[PDB]
Amino acid sequence: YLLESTMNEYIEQRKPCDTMKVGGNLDSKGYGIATPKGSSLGTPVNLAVL
Amino acid sequence: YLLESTMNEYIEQRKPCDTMKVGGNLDSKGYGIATPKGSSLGTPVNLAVL
Amino acid sequence: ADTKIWNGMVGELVYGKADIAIAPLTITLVREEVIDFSKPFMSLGISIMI
Repeated sequence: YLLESTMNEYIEQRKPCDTMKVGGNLDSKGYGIATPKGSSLGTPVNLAVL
Repeated sequence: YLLESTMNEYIEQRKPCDTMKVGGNLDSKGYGIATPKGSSLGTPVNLAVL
Repeated sequence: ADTKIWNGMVGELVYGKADIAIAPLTITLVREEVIDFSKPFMSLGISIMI
């Protein structure tokens, strides 16, 4: 099964302790807080993340 | 010696062959064209990169 | 530190002695402030070489 890096860690940290990660990151995407087009909250929250 | 990933990957395929990429990525960084602030070329570059 | 001089490829680019810089250069926060960038070429990370 394929999934993201951080999701693969947290299942491994829970305690049935039966899942391991092999290999490394196949790529590097990113998580971000998203607002639609025309949302005036997008630019203040973008600076709030920073 | 910690360094860039694909720079570390190139020496591993080049044939002195005594080098090894271990683990995986430890960060995420970007290779972007440095343009002047308010570039004369950047906005044509930004789509032509994409 | 203590003098704030852009040394190498950014020494040509921030100080205006060159226009475009096609290079494996990292977009960082203090890099982003002085001069504009393009999109990342590829996604990478810090890698250990032994």
